[PDB]
Amino acid sequence: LSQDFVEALKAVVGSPHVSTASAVREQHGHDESMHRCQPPDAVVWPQNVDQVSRVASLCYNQGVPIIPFGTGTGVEGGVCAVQGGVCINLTHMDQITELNTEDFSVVVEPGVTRKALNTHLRDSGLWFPVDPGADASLCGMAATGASGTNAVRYGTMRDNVINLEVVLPDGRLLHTAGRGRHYRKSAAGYNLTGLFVGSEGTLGIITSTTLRLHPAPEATVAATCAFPSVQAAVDSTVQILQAAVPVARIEFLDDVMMDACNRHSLNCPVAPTLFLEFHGSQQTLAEQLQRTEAITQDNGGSHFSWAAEKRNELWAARHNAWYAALALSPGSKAYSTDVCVPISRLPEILVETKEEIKASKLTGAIVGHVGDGNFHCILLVDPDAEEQRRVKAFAENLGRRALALGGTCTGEHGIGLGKRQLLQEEVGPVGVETMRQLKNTLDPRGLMNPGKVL
Ligand SMILES: Cc1cc2nc3c(=O)[nH]c(=O)nc-3n(C[C@H](O)[C@H](O)[C@H](O)COP(=O)(O)OP(=O)(O)OC[C@H]3O[C@@H](n4cnc5c(N)ncnc54)[C@H](O)[C@@H]3O)c2cc1C
Ligand SMILES: CC[C@H](C)C(=O)C(=O)O
Ligand SMILES: [Mn+2]
Repeated sequence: LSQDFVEALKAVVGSPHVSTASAVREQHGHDESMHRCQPPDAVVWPQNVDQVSRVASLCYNQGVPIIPFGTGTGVEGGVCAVQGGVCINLTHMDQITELNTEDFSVVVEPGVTRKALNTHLRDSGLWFPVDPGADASLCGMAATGASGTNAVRYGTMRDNVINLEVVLPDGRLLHTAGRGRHYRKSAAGYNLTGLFVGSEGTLGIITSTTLRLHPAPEATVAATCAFPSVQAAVDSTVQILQAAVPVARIEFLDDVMMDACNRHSLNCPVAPTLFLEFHGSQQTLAEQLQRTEAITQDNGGSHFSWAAEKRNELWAARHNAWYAALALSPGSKAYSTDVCVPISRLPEILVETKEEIKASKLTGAIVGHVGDGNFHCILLVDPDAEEQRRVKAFAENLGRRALALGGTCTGEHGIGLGKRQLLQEEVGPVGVETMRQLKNTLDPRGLMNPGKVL
């Protein structure tokens, strides 16, 4: 990367906000995945959208790859600079604006985390529900198409992103639904917002997200329920969903995950467990609990172990399940699977996955959003090239089993570097060419986070 180019970057954002230092680049060359660190040639912190546009235009016209960087909590190598280039850390743009409580909407810049937003909204009676375990950038969550434990009731990022401000690869500024617009529904033209949700930084740089806010629940009850087997817990899950109980949260942990979480945080019985949460009025809760306890009882579930601070403890342990797993073998890294299948096929694949983890030398824990037909296998890897090949082969086989059942290889994490072949199988030749034609019209030179997704 030439000295003239670095000085041009410094001319846009200021000398303090450009770094070519080795350690700074290394810190921005990886996320939380096992994908090997690949340092960008420089890291740049734009201070406003004009600077984002001018950095993008400078890189694009000079043939320099651009890697958008939020909080670096992704798990598929999205920020890995496989072709070098300029990593654009967006987190100094950290303002909440256009809070419209009467309309249930707000605009956030990339440095705003869900934590920061919900802190800002305390006493408003509103909250933002999409809750990945990590303290992630909300714009990063829009970029990956994130979901979380609350999604079964309150929707994913795709459900809750109403508008996006995007700096396109050559620097042009796009407001996907129109500048300043926010509304409940539209048929006006082609929906551009949904194209950029889940684009992972390969179609442009998200510099603000307009989010749907939700009313805080009238009352909240959380509980855990222990089961004799994986089959019993997942059958209960499917039957709760088919009974249309509007559960707020329904999270599965197998016995391995439960023990890991116990050890890293809880003293739940070591068993396949559902973490449950219900929202409503006092009477609406009693109805929901009654119908849900009946279904769990039919499948051998324990009487509910009930959970303010205790509920926060419960969900904090769930949100840290990734780190609880890693702690089973210190020094190791991890790869998460993320398949999502038609709910009626969830019992087969989860039970089969549990059986396949037992039959192998791999250490794996199972956790996730079974209310969506989605789950994660957290596979530990010693950074033992043979173990890492066995983990990667396990992940691909599980992905292909999900595709065989009519499902998808990723419910929320994305494709990044890890699932590019699975995506080709998932949508076929015409799906791939169509996605690539979309990529090519927005990023003709292929400089917008190259090597990812497609
Ligand atoms: C402990 C833990 C728990 C997690 N739990 C969940 C979970 O429940 N659900 C879930 O969906 N994910 C989960 N994640 C994954 C991760 O938190 C999400 O994928 C999150 O959305 C990533 O945001 P980020 O800004 O940290 O991403 P980064 O790693 O910074 O970037 C991710 C990708 O998006 C691109 N990108 C980032 N910001 C922008 C932007 N502003 N514009 C354009 N492209 C951008 C990057 O180029 C990259 O390809 C978890 C991660 C951890 C470590
Ligand atoms: C980082 C992957 C993790 C297992 C996750 O997505 C979750 O906590 O639901
Ligand atoms: Mn998850």
